[PDB]
Amino acid sequence: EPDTARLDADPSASGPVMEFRELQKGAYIEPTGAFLTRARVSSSIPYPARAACLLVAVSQATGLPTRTLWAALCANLPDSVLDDGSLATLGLTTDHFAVLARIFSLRCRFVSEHGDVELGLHDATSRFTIRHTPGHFELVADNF
Amino acid sequence: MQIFVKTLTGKTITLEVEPSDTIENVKAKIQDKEGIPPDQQRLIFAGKQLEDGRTLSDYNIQKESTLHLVLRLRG
Repeated sequence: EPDTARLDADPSASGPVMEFRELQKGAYIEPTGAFLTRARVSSSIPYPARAACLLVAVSQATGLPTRTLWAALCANLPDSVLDDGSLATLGLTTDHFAVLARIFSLRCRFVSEHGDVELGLHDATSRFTIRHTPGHFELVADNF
Repeated sequence: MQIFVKTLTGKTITLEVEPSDTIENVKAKIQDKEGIPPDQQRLIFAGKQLEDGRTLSDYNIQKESTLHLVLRLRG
């Protein structure tokens, strides 16, 4: 259980390991939020500008400032999930988006080289589509 | 034994596994058939997120049960 061990080793985390789905219940679209996490006041990880292409895409589609999106992640995720050691190298994941969707009521269809995945909340206020290529996120109209 | 893997699109994939196959082994088996790298694979059983180092039996995942495959993307 590498996910559980990395969370149990996180000093910024408290409580038992559980899915974000259960830590912060909401109108999730299956399987949004089904990733293991722990509860935290706020993380001090500075805005990862060079690797925030995921936040830029969400920001462009919603109008939410990129730094507003980051602050939300810093206030709801332990440091181990915000930075698993490759934050600067590999950036953010669809799990980070699942948290933003719960906080800001978002729904996004991700179009990837290896298929699509729909993540967010059911009656979301903002609906958009993001394209994934190896290592990159880009807002699109409604690809493929 | 045989287990099933169901994707977001509803497609059903059939894998041949043993109770001691690790979740990492399952992901490799899925890669052989689907072409999805383990990095982009999340597997869920009965609502629980499965972790790579555990076995099917560690989760009590028995014959002819269904795993749920979901994409995880990073960038």
